[PDB]
Amino acid sequence: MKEGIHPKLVPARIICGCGNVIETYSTKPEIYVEVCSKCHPFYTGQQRFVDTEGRVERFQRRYGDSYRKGR
Amino acid sequence: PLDVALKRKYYEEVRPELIRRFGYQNVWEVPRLEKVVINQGLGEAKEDARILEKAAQELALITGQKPAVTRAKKSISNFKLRKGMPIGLRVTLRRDRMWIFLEKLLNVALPRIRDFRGLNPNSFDGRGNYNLGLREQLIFPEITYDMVDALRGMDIAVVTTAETDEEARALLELLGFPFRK
Amino acid sequence: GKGDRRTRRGKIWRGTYGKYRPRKK
Amino acid sequence: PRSLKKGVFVDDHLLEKVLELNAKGEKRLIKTWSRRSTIVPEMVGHTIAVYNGKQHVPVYITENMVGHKLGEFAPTRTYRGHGK
Amino acid sequence: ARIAGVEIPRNKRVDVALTYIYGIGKARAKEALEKTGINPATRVKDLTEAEVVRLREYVENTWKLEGELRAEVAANIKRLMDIGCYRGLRHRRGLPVRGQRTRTNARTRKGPRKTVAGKKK
RNA sequence: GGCGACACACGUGCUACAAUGCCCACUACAAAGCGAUGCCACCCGGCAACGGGGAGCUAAUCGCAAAAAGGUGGGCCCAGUUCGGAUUGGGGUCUGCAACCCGACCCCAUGAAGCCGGAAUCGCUAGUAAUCGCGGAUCAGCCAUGCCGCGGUGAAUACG
RNA sequence: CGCCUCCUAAAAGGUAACGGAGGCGCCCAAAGGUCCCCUCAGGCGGGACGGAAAUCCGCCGGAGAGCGCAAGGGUAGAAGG
Ligand SMILES: [Mg+2]
Ligand SMILES: [Mg+2]
Ligand SMILES: [Mg+2]
Ligand SMILES: [Mg+2]
Ligand SMILES: [Mg+2]
Ligand SMILES: [Mg+2]
Ligand SMILES: [Mg+2]
Ligand SMILES: [Mg+2]
Ligand SMILES: [Mg+2]
Repeated sequence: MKEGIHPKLVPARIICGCGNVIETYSTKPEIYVEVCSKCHPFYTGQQRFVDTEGRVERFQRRYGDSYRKGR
Repeated sequence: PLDVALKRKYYEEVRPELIRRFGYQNVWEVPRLEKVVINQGLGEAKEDARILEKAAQELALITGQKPAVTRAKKSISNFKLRKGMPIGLRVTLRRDRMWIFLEKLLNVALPRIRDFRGLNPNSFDGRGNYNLGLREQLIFPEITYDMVDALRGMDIAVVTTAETDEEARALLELLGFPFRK
Repeated sequence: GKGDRRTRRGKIWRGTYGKYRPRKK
Repeated sequence: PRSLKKGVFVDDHLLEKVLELNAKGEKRLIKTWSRRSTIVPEMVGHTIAVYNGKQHVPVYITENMVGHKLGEFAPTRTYRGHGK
Repeated sequence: ARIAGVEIPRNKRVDVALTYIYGIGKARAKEALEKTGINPATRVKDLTEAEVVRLREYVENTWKLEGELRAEVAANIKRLMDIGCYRGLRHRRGLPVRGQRTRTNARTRKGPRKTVAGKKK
């Protein structure tokens, strides 16, 4: 490249609950961000915290236990 | 030169699985990416030239490379312009720099998208180049949010040496890009 | 306020009781 | 709301006309004056001519309307705009 | 540290800060912090990272948040659409759904005031 | 089924636009009324509306019932911000063949417009104005913010 | 009423009519000299605010772009950027 207003791009580190991406090679080393996808959380791995659906289990099957009108 | 895990992930897992899939005889017709490009279409920067001073370095913080501005090609009076009027700026990233930008892209930049339920998979040009654009820029970890005052996204380009998009869809899945199946 | 169904001042203006104004002083 | 102390489907006049249309075949549209009634779950895929005040409107019971009653699917008031 | 998506509250008193999140009210923010046992009187700027990730492990898993909660509610309106219910056509017309006499003042859901001819002038 | 329809216009009211203010905990002090084909003391379950048991009361001896403003202490730092509560989703409790058009509430989220009101216009001369709650009538229940009453704190001003 | 361009103009040139149809009385210290580099308009897909084209990819595109201004000749193996 060329000497001037150009970042040196030093090897860095990023911390989260997901883990420490050791390499990551970016400017402003030892940065803090909220999450890291594709490690363990963030749906690619099929988490489904709430499994939101209310058309069958309380609207079609097991219906006599309570009333209706949606999910 | 600089040891990159994404190119290590390429050369160890992604590279040999594709030879098994399509039966590439030689080591070269296998899909390979070189020269990814980022375009920031600042159409709202037609009036101001000081706002680009506060946007070129902020795109440079996530790439590690200074971007170049692009001038207006012609003139259309429905938009405020002239033959000059620096509107957008575009930077291209290559070997050892394009790899590290993608590593921060798939894992740290991409999850910040609210309600992200996969990428649009039929966004291929037909040759093998998967384009996509983003509307927010603070998704990158280099932005601390306490230095941003203007909200502006970007259009990162894409590249491959694949003749068809069917060859690139696999490499775009084995490297880790989340799609809508 | 007096019309806010989730406060002491709103329950007394309405006349109903609940979590934000129990039947116990 | 009944608040679960008592069960749903208060009217006993139209269930006598629909509880055998499941065992016996011959799917037939039936007219009614029971707007106050609740919808029936075991009779999806049929039609009912619910009275709105002057004309019995036919309504296809689909898989989504197993929750609401019969009067919401029978408007007693029409508007069609007021720009005329 | 961002807790609920990206747009989160920060700077001065966690107890009423969390309320700014759609899907998080005054009661469930009091129902979710004592179970984490965090002092409601602390300012959000000075916290240890252990509880800000422990709080980012307890509210976004127990229930839906701003983005995904809007997706169900907007589709709940669409689910109550294309069936012909009174609740469905009342939204498509953009008028209030629970009674609320539309002859007089109902400008909250209808919108701004419009003016028509208005006879006898 | 409609009298409650709504692209509109007007009158009467209610709650607000906040810091001589809002929220939370504790602590006081009234008058007038009503209630054994009812008011419900007191426990138990539910975050709650309420439900199950169940004592007393033809009632200046029982119940509605808690009065609120006020007082003590803490939080908020004046930002459409725990001001403000509309609108909408879900879940529910009672009354009642029976609550979608047409109820009343309870809970969890919404938490919008409004930051002091153009031209005009109203009420009041001493415990009134302002502000704060309570009861009754009809009524199974109720859209009652209405109406009829009751008390608490308590101004200013009137040359003419 | 003078000048430029096309036609009439009959294949060198030239050629008239109150014949057909347009422009000019300027502009530029960069729009000039030299050296170096670069290739257009369009069409098709793809891509946040982006619409018939604001900036960007990837093919196709030897001239229809452009060459300050009318028109003609000419031009990318550039006089264009
Ligand atoms: Mg919120
Ligand atoms: Mg007039
Ligand atoms: Mg009437
Ligand atoms: Mg006595
Ligand atoms: Mg007098
Ligand atoms: Mg000639
Ligand atoms: Mg000749
Ligand atoms: Mg000749
Ligand atoms: Mg396009």
